[PDB]
Amino acid sequence: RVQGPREVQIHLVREVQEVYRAQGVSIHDKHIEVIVRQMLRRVTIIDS
Amino acid sequence: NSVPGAPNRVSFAKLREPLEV
Amino acid sequence: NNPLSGLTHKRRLSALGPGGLSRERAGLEVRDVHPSHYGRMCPIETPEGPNIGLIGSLSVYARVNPFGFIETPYRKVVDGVVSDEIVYLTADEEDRHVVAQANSPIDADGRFVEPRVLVRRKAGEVEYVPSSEVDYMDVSPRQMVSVATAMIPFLEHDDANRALMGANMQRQAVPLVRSEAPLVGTGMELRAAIDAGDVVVAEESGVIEEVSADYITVMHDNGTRRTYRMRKFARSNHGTCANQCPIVDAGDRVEAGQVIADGPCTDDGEMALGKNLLVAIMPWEGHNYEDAIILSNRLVEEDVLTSIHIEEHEIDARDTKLGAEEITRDIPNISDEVLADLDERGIVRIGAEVRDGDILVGKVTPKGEAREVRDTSLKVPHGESGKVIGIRVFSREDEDELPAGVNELVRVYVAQKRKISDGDKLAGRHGNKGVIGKILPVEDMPFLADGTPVDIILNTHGVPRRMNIGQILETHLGWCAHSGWKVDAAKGVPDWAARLPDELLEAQPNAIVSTPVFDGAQEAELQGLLSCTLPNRDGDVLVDADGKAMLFDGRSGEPFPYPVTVGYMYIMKLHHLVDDKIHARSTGPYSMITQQPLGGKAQFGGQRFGEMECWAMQAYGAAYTLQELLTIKSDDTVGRVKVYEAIVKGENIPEPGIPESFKVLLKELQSLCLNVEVLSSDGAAIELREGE
Amino acid sequence: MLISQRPTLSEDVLTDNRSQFVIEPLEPGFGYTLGNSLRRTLLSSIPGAAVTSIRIDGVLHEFTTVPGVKEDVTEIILNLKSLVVSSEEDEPVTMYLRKQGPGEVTAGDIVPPAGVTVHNPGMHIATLNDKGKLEVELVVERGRGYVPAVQNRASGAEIGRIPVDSIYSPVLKVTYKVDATRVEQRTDFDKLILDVETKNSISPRDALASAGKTLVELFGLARELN
Amino acid sequence: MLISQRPTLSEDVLTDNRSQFVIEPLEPGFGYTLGNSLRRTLLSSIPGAAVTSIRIDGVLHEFTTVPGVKEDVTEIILNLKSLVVSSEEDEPVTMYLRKQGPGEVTAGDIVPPAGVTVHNPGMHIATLNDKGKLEVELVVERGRGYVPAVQNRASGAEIGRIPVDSIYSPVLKVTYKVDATRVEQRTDFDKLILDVETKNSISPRDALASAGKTLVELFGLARELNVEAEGIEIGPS
Amino acid sequence: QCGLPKLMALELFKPFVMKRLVDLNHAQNIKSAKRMVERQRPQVWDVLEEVIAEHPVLLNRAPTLHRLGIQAFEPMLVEGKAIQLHPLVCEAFNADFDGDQMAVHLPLSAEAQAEARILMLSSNNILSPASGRPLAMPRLDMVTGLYYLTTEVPGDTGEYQPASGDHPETGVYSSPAEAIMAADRGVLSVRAKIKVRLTQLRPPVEIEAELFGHSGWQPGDAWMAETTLGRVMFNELLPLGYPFVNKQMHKKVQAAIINDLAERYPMIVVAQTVDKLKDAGFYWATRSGVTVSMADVLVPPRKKEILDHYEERADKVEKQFQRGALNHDERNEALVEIWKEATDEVGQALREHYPDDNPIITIVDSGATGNFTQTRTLAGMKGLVTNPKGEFIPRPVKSSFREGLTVLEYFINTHGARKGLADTALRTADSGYLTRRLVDVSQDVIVREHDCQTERGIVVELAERAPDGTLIRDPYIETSAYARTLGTDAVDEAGNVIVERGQDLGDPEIDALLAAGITQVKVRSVLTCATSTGVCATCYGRSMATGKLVDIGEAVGIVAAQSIGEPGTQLTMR
Amino acid sequence: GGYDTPLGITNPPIDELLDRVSSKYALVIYAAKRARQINDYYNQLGEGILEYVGPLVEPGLQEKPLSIALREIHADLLEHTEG
Amino acid sequence: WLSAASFQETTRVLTDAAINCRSDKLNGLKENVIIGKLIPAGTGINRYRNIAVQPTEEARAAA
RNA sequence: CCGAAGCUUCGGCUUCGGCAGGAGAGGUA
Ligand SMILES: [Mg+2]
Ligand SMILES: [Zn+2]
Repeated sequence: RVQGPREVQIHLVREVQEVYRAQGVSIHDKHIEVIVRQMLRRVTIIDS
Repeated sequence: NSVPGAPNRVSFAKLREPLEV
Repeated sequence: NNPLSGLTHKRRLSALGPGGLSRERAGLEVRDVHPSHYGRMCPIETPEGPNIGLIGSLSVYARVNPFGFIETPYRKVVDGVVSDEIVYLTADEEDRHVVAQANSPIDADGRFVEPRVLVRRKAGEVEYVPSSEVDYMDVSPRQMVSVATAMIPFLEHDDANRALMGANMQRQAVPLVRSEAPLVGTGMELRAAIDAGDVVVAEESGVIEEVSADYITVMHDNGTRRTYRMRKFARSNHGTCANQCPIVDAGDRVEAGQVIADGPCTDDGEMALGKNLLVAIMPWEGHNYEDAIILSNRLVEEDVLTSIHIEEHEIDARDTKLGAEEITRDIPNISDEVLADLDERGIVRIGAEVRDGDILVGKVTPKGEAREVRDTSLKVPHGESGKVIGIRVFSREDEDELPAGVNELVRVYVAQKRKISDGDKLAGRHGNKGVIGKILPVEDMPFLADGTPVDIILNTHGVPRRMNIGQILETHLGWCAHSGWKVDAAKGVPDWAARLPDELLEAQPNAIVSTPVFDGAQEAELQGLLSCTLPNRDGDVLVDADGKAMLFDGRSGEPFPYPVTVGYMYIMKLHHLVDDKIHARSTGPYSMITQQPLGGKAQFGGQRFGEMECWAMQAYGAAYTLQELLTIKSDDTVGRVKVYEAIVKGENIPEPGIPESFKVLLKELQSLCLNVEVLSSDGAAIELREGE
Repeated sequence: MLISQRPTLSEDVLTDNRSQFVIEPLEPGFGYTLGNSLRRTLLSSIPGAAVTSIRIDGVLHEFTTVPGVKEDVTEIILNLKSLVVSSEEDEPVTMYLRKQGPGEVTAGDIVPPAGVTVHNPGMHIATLNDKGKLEVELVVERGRGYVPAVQNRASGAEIGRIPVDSIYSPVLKVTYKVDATRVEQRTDFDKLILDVETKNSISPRDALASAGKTLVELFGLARELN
Repeated sequence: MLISQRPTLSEDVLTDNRSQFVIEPLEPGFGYTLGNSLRRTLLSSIPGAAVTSIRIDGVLHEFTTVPGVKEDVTEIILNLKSLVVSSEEDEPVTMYLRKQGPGEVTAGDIVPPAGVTVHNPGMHIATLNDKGKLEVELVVERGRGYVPAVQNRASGAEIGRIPVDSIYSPVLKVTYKVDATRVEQRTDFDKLILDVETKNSISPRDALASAGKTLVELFGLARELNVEAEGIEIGPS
Repeated sequence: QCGLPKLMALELFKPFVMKRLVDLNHAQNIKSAKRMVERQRPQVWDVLEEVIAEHPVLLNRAPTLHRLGIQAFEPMLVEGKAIQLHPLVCEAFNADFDGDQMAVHLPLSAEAQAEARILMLSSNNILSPASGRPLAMPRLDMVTGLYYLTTEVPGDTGEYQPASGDHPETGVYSSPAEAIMAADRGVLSVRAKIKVRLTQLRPPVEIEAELFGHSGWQPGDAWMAETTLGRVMFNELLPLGYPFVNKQMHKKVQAAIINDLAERYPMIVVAQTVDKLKDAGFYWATRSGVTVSMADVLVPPRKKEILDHYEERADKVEKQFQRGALNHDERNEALVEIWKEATDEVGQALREHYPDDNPIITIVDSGATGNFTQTRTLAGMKGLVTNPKGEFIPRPVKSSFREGLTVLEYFINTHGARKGLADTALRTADSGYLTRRLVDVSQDVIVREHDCQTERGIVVELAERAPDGTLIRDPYIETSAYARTLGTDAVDEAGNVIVERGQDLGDPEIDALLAAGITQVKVRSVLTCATSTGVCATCYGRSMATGKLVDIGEAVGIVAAQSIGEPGTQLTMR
Repeated sequence: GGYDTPLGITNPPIDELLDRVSSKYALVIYAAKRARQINDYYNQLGEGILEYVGPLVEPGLQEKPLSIALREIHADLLEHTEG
Repeated sequence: WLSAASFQETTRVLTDAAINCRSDKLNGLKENVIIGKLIPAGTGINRYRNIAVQPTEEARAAA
């Protein structure tokens, strides 16, 4: 709500990659974007 | 040891034992 | 499986059961090594799977209160001098005293040599106190280990995980047709075999009067005569062989408590679970890559690792509402050529070699009153064979207890002899474990300077990264014990042999030694003994002061450019054999509710193609392999037969139909008052019941 | 400079089972491969004779005990595997051991046929008290190598015959050592010293000659072109 | 005793001086008994001839560059050590190469001493460009195998007799691989696949034909201690 | 290839054998052929050698954590009761040889056989689908064999001696064949520096430019090399047109060579090359003299002095506390900070005592296996251990495993050795539930078209500049900018364009961008695709497993969940 | 390329088979539909009259129809259209 | 409802689906696997499944 | 669907005979 939809995807794709990079596992960012894309696909109605 | 007929197995131990299992 | 496993089963402390915990509810704090386990529970011997920390073993010196609390002994010390008075303490009373350590230098009078000693304070706090506060002391260095962990030489040089596996894998060894004791041992093997109870000991003193293969007669001093019988080729709970043999002469004098007869895994009264083999530590053409093992052919031509396994089959004869089943040779459906190994009673004859699908007993069922006789005969299952060694028949008319409703019982025993082969699992006492990768001719094997081939080859890449260096020390000491040594004392005893006993300054070839679990042979002693060993027939010393020897190549003939480590090591055979794990199937029996193939090896079943295996198929993009795997090979009842006919006739495979499990699901959903229907492109629900 | 001295063989006898053979002067390098060719042919393909089946009277299988003997049948079997036999005929020959009464059964009690000779008249086979007799009928055959047990009901036999594993090699241990001559003036050569130890059926100089026939007849499918 | 299945040799001509002989079926274990001894008999028993010393003019000391030619003495040696020569004599002979003038001295200029011949007279030895003269005196003897330079010590007669290495062998590279075949229900059989590559003075087929005649008379010293020995008969061809 | 037992192939291939047996007039009816096959008559062992020819099977090991847990091979009949597996597929299968088991499945129809032969063949699946790195690579024994062979030892037998006066070069060879003939006689060592005339090997770039210039017609052009024999016999394994390497083969170098071959050559020469690298590795591993004895685990020379000094420094702190100054945590903290420096001085004395030709050093220095922490534990001192709660014990373990621990040290060593094993067993049941939850949500994402012609994108950092004015490459750029499609053209200082819209980002494009003063770039990502159902091929980018653009119809959804789930059991820190 | 001759299941090389098709998912269907046509021809030739075409390339001794189909594809003797 | 009932909480999803009278179009990977049809990915899509192959004119004429 | 037995015109026809679920414990990778 504070920033917007585009910044949540950076925060998520970065906070997930830090955990994997700490222990030395290399995964491309295009693999986490596929799953993050499915987490933001719906809208909540305020008034109909 | 402590058993009537047993093979002679020599040991490297340097400590003595005051109890038996 | 063997005497050690039976002894260990009876000393187990289990945290589960009706009143305790659950494998799912238990967390991570009930599976930890508390500081209060010292002397009451073994921290090493525990399962490796989901029961890690929920099952443990009692220690050797522990004992139980009249309330249920485990105690352990200590030696009381006063004024800095260790006494010889033993007091048993529970974990709630030993946390108010300072308890010293077993490995502490003690003088002749009993005073500590070192000014400060390592002790154990109240909350398991380890400290370095000046030796003047000690209040108690340990009784022995092996107070904190169990009966299977105290049988590993050089235990203090091994990591905890590898010692854990070595102790767990010592209980899976199988008895072999001939047994032999370790060259390097620990001394626990003598009282671990008498207390297990698989040997025969004498209850009184006397002279032996008569000895045969199955009885021993002892004449006592007072006049009474006692005779002991033996179990020859008896089947244990796990299909192994339990055989007892006498080890006394016909005029020997026997004292009370002496071992009279041997047992399954026993050699002259002490437990022996494996064999001594000559080892080399080197890579070899990639045949021992990633924990594989290379063997020699002399281990098959000389029956070094061979075991006998026995099987048991039964059948029952009962009555029926149409008559009474009868066991007889007369069967009007099959020929007379396959009914030649049966006697005049319908049973096989002792000494006949049966095979898969052969006949064991002959039984028929009446269908009512002739030609009402049906065939129901006990046959050998798939992939079994062996001679017939015994038949036990129980009858009703000869006054024998029998279940109500049955008339006759019969049991048939079948035995086979299994040699070593590819896929069989070998092991050591230190955590070494692998399957046999290759078996080589004895001329293809590296050989020493006098022409002696090696018996087993182990890889060098697995030792440093797993921290079990006790095996290399074991090979060094085993070579020294096998060859025999002699320490020179012309100019006095050498400096490195000051603390050795006087009976260890000289040894004979094929000598047996003992290194206790936490007080044994140091490394100065081994390094000094490696340069004192005796020569062979010709005056040559093959292994130099480092424990390394120069080997020749048996395939090319040239010497290897660098010396290689050689020695003797103790190898056991584990009960995970490849003959009991191979399986295959094309078609066979199917289930009843969901018409899928059956499961298991005894029922000629199939292999599960689970959920995780479908994701790989969907990620490859293979849409036809998955469809064929899920319909015409599992459930499509009408397509299975057409597929078989097409394969036999050489035509094209047909198009799959619809699985039966879906229809079962639909009738399940309809039975919960749910109106589920399958529509078409324009309504008009499809019938989905065939019939046309 | 090319040499001409043709290799020459020469033997020396240290015992009646061990012998050494010198073969000088070979060419620089050809000293370890000739030794290994002969050790690999001497420890595999030498013909001999071995026992292949036994038949005690009263026993039916090998998992039982006879009455009056202090061993079961599997130990008499594992003690009849160190018998050094010899033969001259290419057909099975039946021996006979029949001993009774208190004593110790040895290998000197096997009355041989005519063409078979037992070479170990002092091995152990069992111990007898005054209540048992041992009647065995051993079958001797000739062959090469190591053949596993020939199954029973797959050969047309009865129900008392016990097949046995047969090892037909008459050789025990073979090694070699090369003494190289690496001088200057580029005049180098070699020298091989083979050592052959045979059991007791074949002299150390008839095994080298069976391996010399095998190798003089396997390296002949090469000189078929010229 | 009989072998059961008689082995057979077959060839596979790749180039003109390279082949690939296959010998199968061999009883289990006889593929490694026949490999290393055929490779070694092929690479150190066939006789031949090669250059063993040279004496280029104008080099009392420092062997760096010779007046007139466009190559150092090491390239002259490398080009005068790959010469396929052959000689029908006994004792050392002597050859001469004397080309004077702008050109490219080649192997077609060493006048043959009536008896020895050069079989590759198209190789480049040097390129005499700066109007000079080359005079090389070579010594070609016979032998067997690879003999490293026989460092002498004439101390006077060897004013500048550079000693070279001598590749007397007519074969240059042999390699072998043992595979596996099936004869009935028994796998684990053997199949040897040699690979001989020779020079220009012998054909690859006379090598595995004259290396089976120095091994049927070396293993024939054993089958003469007792002629009747009960070996393994291979049977008629 | 694989190896299949005869009694298993007979049962798996029963109807094909029955048909072949009836066809070849070996029987009359199907029942007769069935009985003959089931009785194992000696006539069925010859048809079951052309029946199973070119008929693939599928091999599977459980758990199947990713795609490469199923692969298709070509069966071969062996003797025994075990299946034989290639050494190079154990990394993909995750299979050691201490008791594992695998299952076999048989395709039947033409479509299933074609899919197994084309999509699933083992020699087609070499690159990992999660990072694009090679999986069928030399490891363990092969790495040691190839590191021993290509190592240069100064002052060895027959090396190049630049002498004068007495004799010339003495160590120049005219061909590799002559060098091999010299090494067969003992005059020359494999790892001795020499000068050899090479003819069929391609020279390095600088040598080629200096000598031939326009091009090197390597079939017959000769040059001079200053190398060893092992390097020549190693370079004779690489393809024909690959330039000479002349380097020691640490595992990183081998990985780089394999990656270059995979990205610049067809996929058949790579499969043919790994198989011949494995042979040489296995051959030279057994002749490298790596062996373990208790006289190779050398101890530190001056260790008791180090320890006594760092024990006096602790008894002063103890005295202080005994009187009074610190509470308890200060004490424990200073004891930890003394016993964390003593292990580093012991470590740095051990890393200076050990020679460089030790078997224990060249196994961890060649990249085969192991660390130096294990080497310090085995021959130096173990150090500080942890109590069951998770805090360090202020008393250290001063004895190595080469000298043997005492009763109390061994007992307090098991507190942290049990926790690791319980946490390991427990964290295998929380990563297969995560995988199952990830597969189900992203199961409807499939490449449906080729291009949506959208204009949106995301911004990628792609290196940053230092205050001095020198760019610093981003440490994480292989997993964020490589293998992507540009969204807008890359311009610089209001000038021309270096790369154009719609181009993959390999290393040449990256270096061209970096060497022109460009940091921020705009790429096309799946997060901003305009396709209604599924995604398009251009937005996704390049497939990591094959190295080209994606195929219409792929299941990009399951690969993303099987690329985030397997890497999870190797995840536990605190 | 500069590869050695392939053996067994790796013939023809797939890097050339993939130059006649759009992707690796169409090659599967291409080969699997030609193999079915060849098998139908074999099993209908001995009975009556059919309409399919036999192997356009010379077969071996006992070759699977899939191998013949792949060899026909590699020799540029067939043609296909995409749905 | 077929794909959600086989993931978790079968009773809740089945009750809600029964009340709402939902309809399933069977257009996913899991549903096509369950009922026994070709999945809509890889070689199971329309473009690749409807390929028509016939010999070229020249080869047909030659043979 | 398999076996046994008859007719069998060689496509097949007829008689008889025949089944497979849960709970707990231990183990291997
Ligand atoms: Mg494993
Ligand atoms: Zn898009």
